Amino acid sequence: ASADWKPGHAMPSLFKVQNVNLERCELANYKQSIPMPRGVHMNIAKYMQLCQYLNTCTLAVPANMRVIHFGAGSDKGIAPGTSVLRQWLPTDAIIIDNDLNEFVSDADITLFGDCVTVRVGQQVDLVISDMYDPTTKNVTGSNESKALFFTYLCNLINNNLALGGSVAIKITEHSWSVELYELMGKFAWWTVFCTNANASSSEGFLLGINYLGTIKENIDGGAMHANYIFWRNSTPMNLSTYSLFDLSKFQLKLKGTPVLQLKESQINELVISLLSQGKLLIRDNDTLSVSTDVL
Amino acid sequence: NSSVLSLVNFTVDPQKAYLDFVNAGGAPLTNCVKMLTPKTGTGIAISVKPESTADQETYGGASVCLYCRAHIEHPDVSGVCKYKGKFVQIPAQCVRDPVGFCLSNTPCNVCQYWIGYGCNC
Ligand SMILES: C[n+]1cn([C@@H]2O[C@H](COP(=O)(O)OP(=O)(O)OP(=O)(O)OC[C@H]3O[C@@H](n4cnc5c(=O)[nH]c(N)nc54)[C@H](O)[C@@H]3O)[C@@H](O)[C@H]2O)c2nc(N)[nH]c(=O)c21
Ligand SMILES: Nc1ncnc2c1ncn2[C@@H]1O[C@H](C[C@@H](N)CC[C@H](N)C(=O)O)[C@@H](O)[C@H]1O
Ligand SMILES: [Zn+2]
Ligand SMILES: [Zn+2]
Repeated sequence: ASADWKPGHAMPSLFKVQNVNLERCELANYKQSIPMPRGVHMNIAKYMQLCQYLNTCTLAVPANMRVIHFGAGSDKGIAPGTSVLRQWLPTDAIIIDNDLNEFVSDADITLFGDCVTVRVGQQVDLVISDMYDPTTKNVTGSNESKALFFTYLCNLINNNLALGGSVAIKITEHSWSVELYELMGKFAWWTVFCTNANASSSEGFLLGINYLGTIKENIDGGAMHANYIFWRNSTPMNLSTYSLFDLSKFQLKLKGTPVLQLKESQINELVISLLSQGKLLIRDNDTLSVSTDVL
Repeated sequence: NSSVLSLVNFTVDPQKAYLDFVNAGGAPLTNCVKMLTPKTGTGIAISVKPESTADQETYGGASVCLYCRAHIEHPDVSGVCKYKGKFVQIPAQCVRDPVGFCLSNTPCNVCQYWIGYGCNC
């Protein structure tokens, strides 16, 4: 099927507008595994498909692009996702990655420890999170909004994300946050994206495209997660990596997006329109300083 | 992995200890980060983006560096790893042990291709 050649599935407005109770997620192919092309790690394909989808989005892509990647490490002590980001992003992009446990990576800066220890001195352009807390597997009682690392990420979106910047944050059926869904309403556009390489998981990447710093859509976060699960329960997704068969255009377009400093007073309709089309970032243009704090 | 990695911490010559280990039948270090690429690159050894030809595979550089993978001191006089943050092209006939391939070989300082596997100087 055509969808098997796409990098994955994006939550459609058909399901965003629903009004339903939160139900258990029941995927027909749950936990099936796709053999991997060339035997690369599964996360190579997953991250490549997320990048391919973001290639269709209005991402801001400036010189010296500031990218932070949380949950970058593995039990194997390596970071396949970070290498994919290095392959995808402009060569002058700055990649900072982080994980609770020690690992080695191709990032420019690597920080170990809880993401709460990561001090972002200046605003960034793109946040990727693959964090997941193992205690989420200990499902007891009802599936309520989680705190965990989501408190940190929500504060980061409100304070340390450039206007025009974007986020891709991994959620699952039980690993999710009301507050993060509501913050998607402060972007020009948003969705949940599910890779074909991991279609048999309730994993999705909650995507916020072009941060506006103001409410564009009023979202009820609890109801929206219920809509996400309703979508997953209604939508056949077959495991596939066919989208990776042709990689001639995989690299992120070198858009040259300008970075401007503006006071809030000066943000008019022209500026908002440029932000919403991926044509402008607003933040400092100093040197980025990201370090480990002592808490 | 946990063994050969443990091993190169009990010696003053990690490169020799790794190579002797795999030359004597020991299992190469696994979990090197092999990328998926259009095999349409220039074929040079170390590159800012993947450059595999049809006869090569590309790996993330940190993952094929013994010193990175074992978290030990790099030997370069600059202190800067030659691989980390870049991509490393490995001949397809050598993918059984990318770490050992890198320990065993040097890119041409003039043409940047692997001596013996691409350099035509
Ligand atoms: C969707 N679904 C959930 N359950 C049930 O509800 C529980 C919580 O789900 P959950 O929110 O983990 O989501 P899953 O998709 O398992 O995530 P899955 O793909 O595992 O997780 C994605 C991420 O999990 C992460 N993960 C698992 N172990 C660890 C760990 O030890 N440490 C860390 N950091 N991450 C882990 C890993 O990062 C992976 O990429 C599940 O365990 C099932 O009991 C389902 N049961 C049935 N029968 N059918 C289903 O369709 C179904
Ligand atoms: N609070 C946290 N701060 C930093 N990392 C976290 C936190 N919670 C979970 N993680 C990391 O989330 C990661 C989840 C991994 N599955 C992600 C990496 C994935 N295996 C890969 O393809 O690279 C684990 O390595 C965790 O240590
Ligand atoms: Zn190294
Ligand atoms: Zn030469």
